[PDB]
Amino acid sequence: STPITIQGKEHFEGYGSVDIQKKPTDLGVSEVTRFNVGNESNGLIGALQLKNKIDFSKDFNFKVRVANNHQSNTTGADGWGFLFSKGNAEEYLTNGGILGDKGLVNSGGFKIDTGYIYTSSMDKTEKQAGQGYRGYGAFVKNDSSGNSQMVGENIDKSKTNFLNYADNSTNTSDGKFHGQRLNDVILTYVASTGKMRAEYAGKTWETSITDLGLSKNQAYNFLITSSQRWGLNQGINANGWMRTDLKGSEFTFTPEA
Ligand SMILES: [Ca+2]
Repeated sequence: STPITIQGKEHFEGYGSVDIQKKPTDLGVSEVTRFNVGNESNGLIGALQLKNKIDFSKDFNFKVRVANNHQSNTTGADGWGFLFSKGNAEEYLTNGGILGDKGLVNSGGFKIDTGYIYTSSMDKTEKQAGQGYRGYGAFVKNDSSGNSQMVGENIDKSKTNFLNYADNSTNTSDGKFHGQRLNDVILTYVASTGKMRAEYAGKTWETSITDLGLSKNQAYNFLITSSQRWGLNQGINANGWMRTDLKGSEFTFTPEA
């Protein structure tokens, strides 16, 4: 048992609709990994699989740098799904994750929801419908049937999952959250409590891994996932780029022995 602390795209295998974007002038870094490129009739689907499994007997702390597309919540990406599973990126490409109503079984994780999916009953309850980069953050469980259900709670004073995933700011160094700019998603797990917490957009959420359907005596794949209009056979209309800087991200955990 030795924790490792790692940074960089070389610790990930990319699968599906992912590439490198060199010198994104709108984001202020050397490069990002970019989700939701090209055009397909059944939409776009991508994952990064961390090359090591995570031992859930031990704590982890991740800091993932993500920028959401500056796009309406019906032409852009479905969101971010930070997903823990025994399932792997190839099965994710075929089966889906945590950004709709169905995906990979007995899995769970944290979503930044950036796409209003008219077929999604979850998007209705969370009032995602409307103009104005309307989104929400939540932990999601996929049960033994692959059905996606929100779990855990928002634990900010505000006690809502709603967040604006982008804005029209021309003053992005003003100290405030600009969701179209790179921002920290902090995912922290403490083995001795079973608590997983997500921090993003100044907001905080918490669940137990038992409420995610995961177990402390197991090692899991970790997938950074995105999808754009995936499964709506409405094709792709627009740029839906969901971009992450893996070099400026940092992952501390105990890999599977
Ligand atoms: Ca949604």
